[PDB]
Amino acid sequence: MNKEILAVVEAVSNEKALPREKIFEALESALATATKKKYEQEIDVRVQIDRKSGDFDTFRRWLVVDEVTQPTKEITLEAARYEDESLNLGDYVEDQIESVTFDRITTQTAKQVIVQKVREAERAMVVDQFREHEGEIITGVVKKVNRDNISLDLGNNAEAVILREDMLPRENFRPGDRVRGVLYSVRPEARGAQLFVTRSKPEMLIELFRIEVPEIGEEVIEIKAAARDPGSRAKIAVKTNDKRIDPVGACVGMRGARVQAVSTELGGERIDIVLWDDNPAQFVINAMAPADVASIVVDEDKHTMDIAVEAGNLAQAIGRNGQNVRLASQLSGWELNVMTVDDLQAKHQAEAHAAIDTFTKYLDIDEDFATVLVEEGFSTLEELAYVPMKELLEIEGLDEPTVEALRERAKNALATIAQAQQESL
Amino acid sequence: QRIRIRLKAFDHRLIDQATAEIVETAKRTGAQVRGPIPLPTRSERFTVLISPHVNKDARDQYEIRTHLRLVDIVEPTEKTVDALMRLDLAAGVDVQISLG
Amino acid sequence: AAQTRRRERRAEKQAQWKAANPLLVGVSAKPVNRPILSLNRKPKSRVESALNPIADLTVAEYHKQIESNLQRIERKNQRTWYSKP
Amino acid sequence: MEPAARRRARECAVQALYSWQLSQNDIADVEYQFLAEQDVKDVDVLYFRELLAGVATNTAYLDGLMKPYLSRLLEELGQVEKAVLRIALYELSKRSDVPYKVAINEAIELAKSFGAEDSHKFVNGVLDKAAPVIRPNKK
Amino acid sequence: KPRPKTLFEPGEMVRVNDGPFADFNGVVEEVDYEKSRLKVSVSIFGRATPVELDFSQVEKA
RNA sequence: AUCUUUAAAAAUAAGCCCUGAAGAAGGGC
Repeated sequence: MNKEILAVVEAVSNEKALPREKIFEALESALATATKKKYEQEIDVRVQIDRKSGDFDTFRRWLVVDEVTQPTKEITLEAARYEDESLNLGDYVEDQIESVTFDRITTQTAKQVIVQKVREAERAMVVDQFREHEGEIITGVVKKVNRDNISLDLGNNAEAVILREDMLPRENFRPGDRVRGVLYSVRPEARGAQLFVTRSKPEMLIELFRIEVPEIGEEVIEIKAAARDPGSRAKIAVKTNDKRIDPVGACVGMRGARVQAVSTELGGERIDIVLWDDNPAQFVINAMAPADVASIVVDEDKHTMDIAVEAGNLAQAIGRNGQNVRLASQLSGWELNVMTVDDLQAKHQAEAHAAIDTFTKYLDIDEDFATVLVEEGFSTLEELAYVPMKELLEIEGLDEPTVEALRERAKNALATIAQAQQESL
Repeated sequence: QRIRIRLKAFDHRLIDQATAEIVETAKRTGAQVRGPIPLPTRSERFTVLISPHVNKDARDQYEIRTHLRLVDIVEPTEKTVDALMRLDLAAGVDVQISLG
Repeated sequence: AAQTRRRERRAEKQAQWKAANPLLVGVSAKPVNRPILSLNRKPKSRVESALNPIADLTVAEYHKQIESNLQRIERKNQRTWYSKP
Repeated sequence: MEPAARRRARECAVQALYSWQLSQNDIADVEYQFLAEQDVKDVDVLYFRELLAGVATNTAYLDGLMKPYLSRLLEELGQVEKAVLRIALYELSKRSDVPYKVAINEAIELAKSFGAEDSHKFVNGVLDKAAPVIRPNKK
Repeated sequence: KPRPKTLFEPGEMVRVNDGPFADFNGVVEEVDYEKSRLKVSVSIFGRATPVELDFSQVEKA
């Protein structure tokens, strides 16, 4: 019996120019799993299937390693040298298991293991398109609008889809028009092939610059980071390979115009063309535009920075509803804090007396120590008291003894108090 | 048969790039290329003050010159027309096409 | 734009907090920055295998064959064999 | 010293040379397609065919002529200026017949009105350093 | 009145259903009865593209 | 119609109030 499953399964197959060499492995893992349950210890088997005569011969499989972990599984290599010397370490020695029929019932685990393999092969060629066009700009004709998502037609009945948060916030749709997108990061989601097309993710703006600017197709200029707000404002960072080329002047055009055309493609999208620097600090100074940066103290180990702005352009440095500080806190890679020059002055006066008070937690003899703290800081216990050459040759006299006193109290203080409070069990 | 293609532009890199794209497309889709030829750079002007009172700024009134080309093609197939249909032409360039 | 004026109306209630908490200032939280640099560029090899003229016309749609072959077999035994198990 | 039909013939020549530079076909094919579409018929066609054959059959020589300039500039053209510079390097390396400052000047006044954005200070910076080229006499 | 009548694409008003510019439209600004062509202005990419099309290739507004 | 010296900068938009120091967080009309 069945006797028809092979005819109908050579009827389904050869649909992507490979008839038998996926269903070889499907019958391998299909029939190899069936004898796992009837003999209840550890029995791994492999079959050799032939399509011509219909008879199938299964073969006994034993694992060849050096020691016996769980019994009877291991041929224990020196016995594998006797039956066939061509068999080596890594493959299994063939022994015959007596079974020749088409099969007894089950005969059905075959049927939907076939239904499984055609679906994951479908998934494989859907992934093959997901390699061929990620990421391109392609566009399609609207078919259906199911009140949260929408349906496209990209040509040859290639149906796509667009989410809610994946749009510009106020879009209108008519069944028939075409919208462009980059595509995307793959979910299946169910058994099928769906394609979420984006217009609010940054890669839409980026690939619009790629078609718009031809120097990206010439590798003259080089774009680094992109921060957006899908209907209000964007900041995108460019550099150039040759120092004579101006990437900003290449990205604006005449008269507007590239940021004007890509802007009118995405509504009221403001585009800030900004230069990328190798310096982490100066790229933020470029990125706060159109602010006038007074001074920035860059704080390491947390990716944080502090920004002060003089006068008048405070709400333009932060932006309306924090948009300049948010998009600027999205472009670079370091967290930003925008304050005044007087809040920066009170910040330094706060951190100085704060370091003084956290050093009043230590032993803290008379006021000359705090004078050293105001003059030469070196806060947070001198960064484990490791500074070179008498704090780079400061003069109060006191060459050897007093610096050994402050390094002795420093190392003993951080040792005792840091092991007392900072070190956990 | 023609399609005839005439293109207008403000920047020369986009129209040289774009005509290279169209000629490369017509060469790949199995058809023959007629042209392309250039035409003289027609100058124009249009006074745009984005600001108040008339000429206290002493700067230019946003003048520009205009480049334009033309290219033809004879005996195409359906692969050519859905090929040029699927092709996403860049913005800022005007396409004055024909067909017949 | 217009509204959010009411927190600038409350700048004195901010000033007593800056008098009480001087080491804290205005802050801005910080999301998904790490893959927006790598997905900003191929730089060019994606529109070299995609190559804006030539490789949407040459390589247009390739799982469109497999999806028509997929459902039509479990459809095909029922529509073909007949309703008359 | 020449009729104006030669001055119109170079104006047709940049258009016929642009078509071979872009279409990448055979030269006899592209002039065989070119000669039936222009309707300003004051063209000295012997110099026209002589120049199209001249830049047609040539070579590793003319990029040797512009090679001391593309050692100074990045190797990026400038397509109408590629046409005007290649025809200028052919007529400055073939034409002992016609004079030498005419075909520079009407092709730089032609190249300013027909080429890219500025395109005349560029070529005026080219052909002065291209005057000490292999032709030694400055006749 | 759920208010739809489309049958309509970004041009104003026709229906093209052949060749490249199918499911698009425009106006025949210059009618050629002798040549049997209709110069229809397709609004692709936010831009008019006046293309000459046949009577059977379009549907008249 | 026989010399004119190495290519050009853009946003003018998001309604009204309460809690909160918030341009962190949420509510109302």
